[PDB]
Amino acid sequence: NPLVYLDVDANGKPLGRVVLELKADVVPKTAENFRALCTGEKGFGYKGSTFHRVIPSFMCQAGDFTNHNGTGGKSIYGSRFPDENFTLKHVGPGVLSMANAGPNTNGSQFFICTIKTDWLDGKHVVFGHVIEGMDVVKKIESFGSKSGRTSKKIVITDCGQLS
Repeated sequence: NPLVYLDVDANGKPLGRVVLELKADVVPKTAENFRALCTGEKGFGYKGSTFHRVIPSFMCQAGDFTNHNGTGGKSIYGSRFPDENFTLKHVGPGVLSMANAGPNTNGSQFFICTIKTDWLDGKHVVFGHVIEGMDVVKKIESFGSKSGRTSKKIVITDCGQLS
């Protein structure tokens, strides 16, 4: 399975690196979309964009590199893409899953859970998990709020593929 990284800062101060394993063995199409958006190999992707909605005891959401507010993004497939499967569950902190606006509306937005979000099982496609840097995710979470507005600007300053 591919390993990818997000290097994250808050108001220009590095928080550290999040390493994500992408479950290409279970959701290859969804994993590949995220992988390519981390490398930027199609000319666009996550680098320089933000965690735009962060809610403590819920999740940290990112990937809206077009509108920066939870309405945008772009997949590698030329359109919103179907939910590949709902095999993997939102079992706990560190789960990596696709944001959406209903069934079969995957783009580029994604989230990292900070709790078991079992009420999202069967609604959002889980496709990976944090293997290093959960403490960075907890730091991101600490800048969240009830509304999801962040108290510092949380930026993916670099991202890419490790292996």
